[PDB]
Amino acid sequence: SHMDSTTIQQNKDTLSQIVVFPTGNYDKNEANAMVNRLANIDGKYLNALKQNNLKIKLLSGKLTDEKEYAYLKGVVPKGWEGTGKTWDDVPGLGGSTVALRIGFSNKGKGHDAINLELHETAHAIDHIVLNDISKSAQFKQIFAKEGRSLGNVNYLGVYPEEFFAESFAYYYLNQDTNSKLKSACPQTYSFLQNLAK
Ligand SMILES: [Zn+2]
Repeated sequence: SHMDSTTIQQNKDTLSQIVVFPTGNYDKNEANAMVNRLANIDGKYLNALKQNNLKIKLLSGKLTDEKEYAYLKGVVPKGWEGTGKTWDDVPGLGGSTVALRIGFSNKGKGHDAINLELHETAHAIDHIVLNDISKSAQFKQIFAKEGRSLGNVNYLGVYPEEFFAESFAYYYLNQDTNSKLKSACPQTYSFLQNLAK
């Protein structure tokens, strides 16, 4: 804990080669803050994303106003049936790509994650780096036991890919969320610790 500056330096170096900033207007300080939070992710994962030419696209407006996500206009996200909401209303996505609306990091800004950028980037790490580890037999057993223990039982507790992404965000956001994950989901915590060891 005496050389965190070096890990941040390396991870921000990596992120400067992954993050793409948008045309048009946004809060530059908040975009910088999002990158700073991403810099807590283990550098091995960040460098694996970089090798795969994954770009983390920060957006100045709605997700579906980007040409590459216009196919989601009017579409209801998985698990959002009955809400009257669509992807037009959702500030981030992760998987084969990552796209994130600047300013919408905190829980409740159109999404349910503890932190937008960490949750969405976790989806990309799951898919691109870890070969869909959230669907592995090992993770299935952990999810069967612990998958409701971050709440949102009808969403996180039903979709292992979402429980993986949310647990990853708790692990990496700050010391408080990291400790909360250890207490609530000890096997998931140990699983994530060992992946990065
Ligand atoms: Zn998600």
